Amino acid sequence: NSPVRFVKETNRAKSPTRQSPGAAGYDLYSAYDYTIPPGERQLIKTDISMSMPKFCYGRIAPRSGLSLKGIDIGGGVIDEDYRGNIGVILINNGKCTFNVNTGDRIAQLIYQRIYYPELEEVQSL
Amino acid sequence: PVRFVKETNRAKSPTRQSPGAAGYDLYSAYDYTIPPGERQLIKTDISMSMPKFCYGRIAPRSGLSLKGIDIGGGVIDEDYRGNIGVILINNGKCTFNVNTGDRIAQLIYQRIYYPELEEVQSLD
Amino acid sequence: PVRFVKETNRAKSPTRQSPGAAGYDLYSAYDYTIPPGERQLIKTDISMSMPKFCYGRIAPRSGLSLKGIDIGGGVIDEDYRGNIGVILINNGKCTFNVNTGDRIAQLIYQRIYYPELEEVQSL
Ligand SMILES: [Cl-]
Repeated sequence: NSPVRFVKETNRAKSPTRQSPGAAGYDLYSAYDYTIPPGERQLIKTDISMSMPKFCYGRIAPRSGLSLKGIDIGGGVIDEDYRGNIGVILINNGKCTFNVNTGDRIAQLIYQRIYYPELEEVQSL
Repeated sequence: PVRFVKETNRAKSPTRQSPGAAGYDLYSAYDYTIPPGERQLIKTDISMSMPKFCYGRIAPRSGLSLKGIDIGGGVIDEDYRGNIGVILINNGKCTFNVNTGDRIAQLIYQRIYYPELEEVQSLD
Repeated sequence: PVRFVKETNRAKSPTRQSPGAAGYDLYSAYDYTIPPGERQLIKTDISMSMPKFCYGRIAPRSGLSLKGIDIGGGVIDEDYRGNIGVILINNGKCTFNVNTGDRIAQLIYQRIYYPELEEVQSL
């Protein structure tokens, strides 16, 4: 249980942070400026890449404030071996246009602990 | 032992019905009416002191999901000590009614990890 | 070790793609058609024994998510012993086709906790 290394791809990226010592996840921020109209989704870029911890995955989880405004998360499974610019799919299920500015908090990345079992085909259980 | 508090007598204590259930059932404490394409914050009138290296996920019941009732948000932080609400998204075509005492979700205590983040020049 | 059963020959063994993959790939055992703004329970014809202190999350493939396809429900409990279903929701603008054998989701074995609850008067 050592440090998770992350790379800022550009000067626009903000280091992920936990609000509080008991916060579930690390907050992710838009590196660019977007307009999402009602009934549309947009992949938002963080310009962050990280080497993910072992036996875990990163859940791109919703911030509750944005969810009460009708902003949900699409996809959001960051694999252990994924090394690219992390992106967040924001779904505007609200009634009017939602603006994403550079620096805006858009989601929380939770390091969810997972198992990698062997699968064995059987006749019955 | 996770301690919990009822804000009112209207709160139902979260239930666990079998050893192989993913978590605990959450129940509405109030009456609600959610029109099609609209979301509503359902108050459970339960607050709790959450265990270490976990978050509580407000997770969907399959039966409601199958009716087009999805879960908004739902990340209960370890140090969230307020009234637990369930954002129900009515993605069906009919008005969805929530009565006091109705099962609305399952709370799942999800084991997580809190790494230190160290910025580096490059990974690989 | 997890034991799984193919209910029909139309079922495909769940596989991980890479050693660092989060979930095991789930496939449609049948043909489906999903209208925009509608959902569909997809049958995998795979039933399995879930590990202890765990639940399977039916999680999205990010590629389908970019096309507007999302996952409904998806909590596979430890004592669920039936055909694993996948609720795909078509939140795109056009009809969605599912062909027998298509990759529809991934299953993530998510470690959980079964704590005791105790009512108190304050925290
Ligand atoms: Cl999850």
